[PDB]
Amino acid sequence: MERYENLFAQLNDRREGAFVPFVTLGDPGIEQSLKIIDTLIDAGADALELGVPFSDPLADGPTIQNANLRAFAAGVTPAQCFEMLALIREKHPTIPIGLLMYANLVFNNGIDAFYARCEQVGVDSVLVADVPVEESAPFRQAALRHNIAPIFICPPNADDDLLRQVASYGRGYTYLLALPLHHLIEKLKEYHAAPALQGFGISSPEQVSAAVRAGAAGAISGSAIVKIIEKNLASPKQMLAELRSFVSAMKAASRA
Amino acid sequence: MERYENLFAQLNDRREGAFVPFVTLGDPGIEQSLKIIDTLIDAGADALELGVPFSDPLADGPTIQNANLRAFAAGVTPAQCFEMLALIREKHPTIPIGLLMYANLVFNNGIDAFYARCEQVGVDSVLVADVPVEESAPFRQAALRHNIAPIFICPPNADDDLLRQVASYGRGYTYLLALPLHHLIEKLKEYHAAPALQGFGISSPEQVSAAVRAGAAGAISGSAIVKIIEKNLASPKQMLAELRSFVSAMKAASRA
Amino acid sequence: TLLNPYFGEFGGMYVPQILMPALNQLEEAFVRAQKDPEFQAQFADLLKNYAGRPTALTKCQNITAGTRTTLYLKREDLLHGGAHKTNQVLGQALLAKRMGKSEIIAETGAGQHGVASALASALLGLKCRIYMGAKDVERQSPNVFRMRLMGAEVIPVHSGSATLKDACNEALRDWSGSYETAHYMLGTAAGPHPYPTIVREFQRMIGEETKAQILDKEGRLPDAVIACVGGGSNAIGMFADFINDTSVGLIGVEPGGHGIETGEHGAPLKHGRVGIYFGMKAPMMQTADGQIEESYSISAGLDFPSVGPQHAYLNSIGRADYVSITDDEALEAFKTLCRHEGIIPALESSHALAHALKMMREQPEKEQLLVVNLSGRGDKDIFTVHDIL
Amino acid sequence: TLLNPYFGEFGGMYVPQILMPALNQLEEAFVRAQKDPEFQAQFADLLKNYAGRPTALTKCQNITAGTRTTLYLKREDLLHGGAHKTNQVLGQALLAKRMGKSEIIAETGAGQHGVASALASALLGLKCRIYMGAKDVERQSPNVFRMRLMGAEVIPVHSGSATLKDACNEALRDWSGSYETAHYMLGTAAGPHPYPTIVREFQRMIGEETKAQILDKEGRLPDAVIACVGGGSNAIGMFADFINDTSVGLIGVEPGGHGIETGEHGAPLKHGRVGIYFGMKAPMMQTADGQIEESYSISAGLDFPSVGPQHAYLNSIGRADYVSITDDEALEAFKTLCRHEGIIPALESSHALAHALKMMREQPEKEQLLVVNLSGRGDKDIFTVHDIL
Ligand SMILES: *Cc1c(COP(=O)(O)O)cnc(C)c1O
Ligand SMILES: *Cc1c(COP(=O)(O)O)cnc(C)c1O
Ligand SMILES: [Cs+]
Ligand SMILES: [Cs+]
Ligand SMILES: [Cs+]
Ligand SMILES: [Cs+]
Repeated sequence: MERYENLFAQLNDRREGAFVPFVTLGDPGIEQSLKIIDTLIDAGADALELGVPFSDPLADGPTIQNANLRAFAAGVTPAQCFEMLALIREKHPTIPIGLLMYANLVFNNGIDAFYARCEQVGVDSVLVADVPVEESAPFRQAALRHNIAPIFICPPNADDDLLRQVASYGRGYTYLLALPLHHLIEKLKEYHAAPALQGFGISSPEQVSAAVRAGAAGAISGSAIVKIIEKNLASPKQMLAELRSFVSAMKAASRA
Repeated sequence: MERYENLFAQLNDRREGAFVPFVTLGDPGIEQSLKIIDTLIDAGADALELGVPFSDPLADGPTIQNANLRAFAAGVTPAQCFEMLALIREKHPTIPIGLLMYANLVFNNGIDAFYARCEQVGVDSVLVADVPVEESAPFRQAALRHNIAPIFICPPNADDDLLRQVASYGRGYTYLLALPLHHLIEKLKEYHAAPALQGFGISSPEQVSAAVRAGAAGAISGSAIVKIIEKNLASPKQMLAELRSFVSAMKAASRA
Repeated sequence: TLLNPYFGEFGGMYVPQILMPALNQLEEAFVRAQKDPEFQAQFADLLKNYAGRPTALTKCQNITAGTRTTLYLKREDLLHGGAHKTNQVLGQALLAKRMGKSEIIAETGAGQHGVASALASALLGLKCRIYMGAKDVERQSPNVFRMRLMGAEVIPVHSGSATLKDACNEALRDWSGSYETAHYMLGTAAGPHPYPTIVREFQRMIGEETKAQILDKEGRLPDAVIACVGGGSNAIGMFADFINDTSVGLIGVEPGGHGIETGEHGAPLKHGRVGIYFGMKAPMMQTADGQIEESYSISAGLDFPSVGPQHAYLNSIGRADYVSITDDEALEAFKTLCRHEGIIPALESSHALAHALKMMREQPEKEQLLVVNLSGRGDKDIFTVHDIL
Repeated sequence: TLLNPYFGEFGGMYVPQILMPALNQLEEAFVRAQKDPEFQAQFADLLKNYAGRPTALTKCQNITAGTRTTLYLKREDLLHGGAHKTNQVLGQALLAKRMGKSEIIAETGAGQHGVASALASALLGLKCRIYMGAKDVERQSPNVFRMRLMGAEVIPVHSGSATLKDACNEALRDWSGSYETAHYMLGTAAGPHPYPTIVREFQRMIGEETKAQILDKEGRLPDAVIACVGGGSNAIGMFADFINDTSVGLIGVEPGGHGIETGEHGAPLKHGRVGIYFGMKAPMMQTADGQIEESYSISAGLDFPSVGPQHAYLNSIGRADYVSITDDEALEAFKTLCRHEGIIPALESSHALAHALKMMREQPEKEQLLVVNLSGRGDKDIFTVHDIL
C-alpha cells in the first residue's frame, strides 16, 4: 500500500506528475523481461504496472493478447512470475509495483493465499481486470488484510454512484480510463479518491503534459511500451535503446 | 392375319408343332440382322417374332434391354425397321412375321397409321407388350381393320374372366407364359382361343417336345437366340453356325 | 375397376398384363382403407405425432414490401424429412401393412424419395429395397448413406441412361414377381392407376390445412396458390381442396431449365406431346418418333419427363394454369428468401416462389393474396447453389 | 440488480467495469419484457408461425421392445432450424428491437448458433456480425455459407487457440463499445448475468410443452427427463417447469469424450473445479494453476469448457444428477435411432439418448417413463459419422 503514498508525496513536492509503464512479465522471455524492467526504471519509470500471463483477457486488446502468448511460449508460469517479482523488488526497494490480474488466477489458490504471496514478495497493489466494484468484496478485504492496495478502473461511462463507490474502495491510485475529462478529476478529488492516473491513450509526451495539467496525478502508458518491444522483436540494442529514450521523453513531459 | 392359319394347318397335317425364334431387329447392326434372320429361317424357323427398339421395356428383361441398346447404337430407327421388314417379306412370302411392340411407338403416329404401314409391309400380327386386355380396344379394332392379328399374353396368374377375354380378342396365336400347365391349354381350347404358343422358358429341345406334348401348338424361344448372338458378339461364322444348329435342334424336337 | 383411371383422356393402366392383379388389389385395398375409421386415425396419429402436422403457414413480412401482394408460405419444409414426400409415404406403408405385405420396393434419382421410404419402413418394420441409378447414386452420396443407415437395401441401376427412368422400370419388374409379399412405393401422382388417386389422397391434407389456416388468418380464400410440378404430388396436394372453389386460382410451375427455347428443360405439360409411358397416357418428353428423352432442371427432384394425368387434364379444361421458371430465376428467388425472411427453401420449391415474385414485381399495385407451397428445405442444395455461387 | 445473479454460489457478473451498464440495461429491459403482454404475444406468434411450435412428442415404438421402459422424444429437431437454438434467439432479437438496438453481435464454433442469429436478424432487419474462430470457420464451411447467404457479416478469429473460447472474448470487446446500438446474442445459459436467466426463460417452453403433452398422452408425470449439457440452454429449457415436481428426475448428460480417464472430454460439472471465466463463477476445464483448457467431444456443439451456473447449483442441492456418455456410446445410439425409429438425431442429442438406452438395458424389468430431449437433427453429422463409419 504505502510506497504509492511516498511516490505521490515526493512528486508533489517537486512539481512532478508520475509516469508509469505497463509491460507483461515474461515477454519475450524471462531474462529479457528483467533487463527490460531495469531499463524502464533507470530511464525514469516512477512505478511499474506488470501483467501476469492469463488465457483469455476479456479486458485487454490484441497487442497484450498476443504479448501473453509470447510469454506463454517462453515457458513462463505463475511460479516464475512470483520469482521474478521478488528479485525486481530485491534490486529496487522504493519503486511501487502493481499487477494487472484476472479473477481466475487470484481465486485459483484461494484469494487470501494469493494476497499473502503478493505481500510476501513486495507487490503494492493489484488491479483485477474483470471483477467489477460490485463483485469486489472478497478481493478487496483480502487485499486490505495483507496491505495491498486494491486498484479500480474508473470508466468513461462512470455514473455518479460508481464514482462514490470507487473513491471509497480503491487505494494506491484510481485507474482512469458521457463526462468532461476535467470534470471526472474534480468529482474524484471531491469524493476523496486516491490519485487519479489517466490511462486512456497515453503514447506521446504532449498527452502526458495534458494529463498532468488536467489534474490527473500522472499517466500510465499501456500498449506503447509493448509495441516498441514488438517492433524490436529481435533487435535487442534497439529494443532497450528505444525504450530508454521513450521513457525519459515521457517522463520529461511531466515536470510541469 | 391369315398366314398363321396356313402355318398351323400345315403343321397339324404333318404331326408338327411350331417353333418360333425371337430376335431384335437391328441387332448387332442392320446388315447383321438380315443375315441372322435368313439363317434362322433356313435353319427351320416356322414363324418370326421380331422386336423393334424402344427406350424402356417395362415388359422385358436385361438381355433384351441391352439388345435394344446395341441396335440403338447401330443407328437403327423406326424407318429402317419398316424398310427391313419389307425386304424380309420380299425374300419370304409365306412365313408369318409378328412384332413385339410398346404402346408409345404404336400411338406416336396414330394407332391406325401404324397398323396401316404394318399391313402395307406384310406384318401378320403385333403384340404390344404393355397394353393390357382392358386397354386393348383402340389397338384391337385398328389391327382387325388392317387385318393384322392382335396377339395377347396369357399370364401365369390368369383368372378365368381373363381367359374368356383373351380367347375372344386375340387372333394368330395366344402367347402363353396358381393353374396347371395343361389346365390352361384345356380352358383355352374350350373358350376357342387361337393356338396357344408356350413362351415360358423354352431353351432346350426337351422343353419343345414338352410344350408340343402338353397341347401347346409350339413354342417361342425368346432370350436364347439373343444370348447366342451375345456370346458370339464378334464371332460371325460361329454366330450363324451356332444359330443354325440351335434352330434345327429345337425344330427337330417338335415333329412328335 | 372400382374407380375411374382417367382424368379426361389422361391416365390409364398401360402395364404388362402380369402387373394387373397387383394394381387391382391395391385399388380394392385403398378403397377399403379410406372407408375405415381405424385407418384414418392411425394415419392421422403418425402425421401429427411422428411427422409434425399441421405444418405452419408463414405470412411473409419483408419480401412483399412496397407492393400490394400478400405472400403466405405453407411450410412443408418443417415436416419430418424437410420435404412433403413424408405424408404419402406414411400412408402407403400403412396400406401395405393393412394388406399383409412385408416388403417395400422403391426407386430414386435425387434421394429424397428413397430416404422417405426407408424412414417409413424402419418406423414400421418392413423390408425395403431402393433401386437407384448409378449416375444418381454417385452424385447422391449423402442420401445413399442416410438410406443405408436406416436399414434400406440399395440396388444400383446402370442400364439405359442409368437415371430415374431406368430405375422406375427395374423396380416394376421386381414388383411383377414380388407383388403378393412386397409393395411398390411410387414416388408421385403419376404412373398406372391407382397411384395418381392414392398419392393425391395422401398429400391432400396440405390443401385442407392451407385453406383453414388462410381462413383463420385472412378471412377470405387466397387469390392464387402457386406450387411446382415435378410429377405432381405436392402440387395436387395443394390444389385438391381448392379445385371446387372456382374463385381460387391454381398455378403450377414447371422447370424452364436453361430455357424453353433450349430444350434442356422439364416442361412436358406445356411444351411436349402426349404419349404412353410408365403405365399412363399423359404429356411427356420424347423425340419425334416416340423415343422418350431425359428432361433437365437445376432441381434434381423436379426433372422427370412427364407429369400427372390429372394435372394434364386440369390444364385442358382451363381450371389450372401451368407456367415456367428458368434455373437463374430459381437461384435468385433462393437467395432472396434466405436474405429476407431467413428461410433456406429447396431449389425445387424456389421455382414456385420465383413465379410468385414475378407476379408481384410485374404488377405492384395489384392487391393479391398469394400462398406458395414451400415443399422442401434447401440444406441439400447449399452445396449446389455454392458450386454456382 | 433487479434479479439475483446467483444460483447458490454460482454465477455473478464478473466482467470488466465498462460492460456493466450494458448488462444492467439488459436486465431492466428483460424484466419489463416478461411483464408486457404485447411482448409475450409477438414472441409467441413468431414461435408458432415462423418456427413451428408446439414441437411433437413422439412415443418410441421399437427401441424399447421387450423392456419396461417407455421412451418419448421431445422433437426440437422439427423446429425451424432443426435445433432448439431458435426459441431463445427469436426472443432475444425481439428484446433488442424492444430496446431500440439495431445490431446483433454473436460468436460461434460449430455454426448452429451463428446461423440461428443470422436467420433471426434477417427476419427482423437487424445488422448481424458473427465472430467465429478460424479453426472453426475452416472446419465449418457449410455453415459459413448458410450464414453469409442470409446476410450476416463473418469475422474470422484466429488468436488464442482460435476456438469458441477466443471468439467469445472478441465479441464482448466489440460489445464494450457497441453496446448502445448493438446487442450481444450469447449462445447459451452461461456467462454474465442476466444471460443465465434470459436464455432459460426463452427455452422454457420446451418444458412447458413436454409436461402437458405427457400429461395428455400418459396421464402422469414422466419418471426422469434426460437432456445433454453443452452449456445448459436445452437442458435448463427441459428442466425448468419440472424442477418443482420433486417426483420427476432430471438427468443431464455431459460429454465423456474419449473417456473421463483420458482428459479429452467436456465434463466440467462432475470432473473439473470451480473458477471465474466468461463473467461467471461456475465449474470449468482448467489446468492446476487456473489456465482454462479446451474440452473435447465428438459433438462440436457439446464441447465448451464450463456449464451454466444454475446447472452447477442443482447438482449441489442434489435436485438433478449429471452423468457421462462417451463418443462411441453416442455413435451406437445414433445408428440405433436411425435404423429403428427412422429419426437421424444430432450427435449432441445422441448423448442424452445413449444414457436413456443404458438405463433400460441395465434394468429391463423396471417400468419407467422416460422423455429424451431430441434437440437437433443429425443432417449436419451424416458426414462425420461417415468419416468414422
Ligand atoms: C421430390 C420433390 C418434389 C417433386 O415432386 P412433386 O411430385 O411435385 O411433389 C417437390 N418438392 C420437393 C421439395 C421435393 O423434394
Ligand atoms: C448448440 C447445441 C446444444 C448445446 O447446448 P445447449 O446449451 O445444451 O443447448 C444442444 N443440442 C443441439 C442439437 C445443439 O445444436
Ligand atoms: Cs406441428
Ligand atoms: Cs416435369
Ligand atoms: Cs407445429
Ligand atoms: Cs460442457
